[PDB]
Amino acid sequence: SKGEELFTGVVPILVELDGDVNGHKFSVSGEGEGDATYGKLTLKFISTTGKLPVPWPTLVTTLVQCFSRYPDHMKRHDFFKSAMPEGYVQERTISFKDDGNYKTRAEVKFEGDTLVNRIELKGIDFKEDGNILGHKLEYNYNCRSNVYITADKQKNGIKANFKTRHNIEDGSVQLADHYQQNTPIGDGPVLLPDNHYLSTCSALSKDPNEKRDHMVLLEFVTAAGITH
Ligand SMILES: [Mg+2]
Ligand SMILES: [Mg+2]
Repeated sequence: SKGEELFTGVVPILVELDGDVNGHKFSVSGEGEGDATYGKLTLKFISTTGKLPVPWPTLVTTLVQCFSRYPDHMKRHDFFKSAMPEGYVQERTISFKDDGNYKTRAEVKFEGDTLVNRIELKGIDFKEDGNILGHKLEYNYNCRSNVYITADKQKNGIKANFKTRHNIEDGSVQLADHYQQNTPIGDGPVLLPDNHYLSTCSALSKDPNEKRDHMVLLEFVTAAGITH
């Protein structure tokens, strides 16, 4: 695709999220860069308004799959880059087992040379002393996640499903079921993929000199499931 050519080098990234979970309002700003040649993302996020009412790890999937490494033989299946620079809408429902749900709507597009992810997140039906509002999740991430992608010809886009599992401080796990839909913003042709998945590994850390509430993310993502 034409859009693929925008990703051959390192690209700056900005992320801006506005959130409301059970009436608790918050905002997150992120900066970093992506290098799709290596499927590599480095991002630092800061919580900028009200006290973060949910654990950082539960926001990782919401806070730019255009930076996935698609192997050369799978390039014709990369919807995400093909929609650029005009971008795509990405919507999810994230269902936390035995707890509430996030509904997210994001637009991912270029603003000049910079790849931007603007997100609205709404969370409802969370339990007061559940794992999420109770802040009972460890600050870490389990690898790898498989993001299963299929074409949605009717909306000229894609759908995806996947499960993530967040470690609870007692040694148990909190399941998050994700359902995802992406549709192009522009009028150029986009690539409609054969079934495949993104193999993703995230690692969370803290900046020792940062006193604001924050998250540092290093992430590697590679498309797979189709043989050459
Ligand atoms: Mg700012
Ligand atoms: Mg109600």
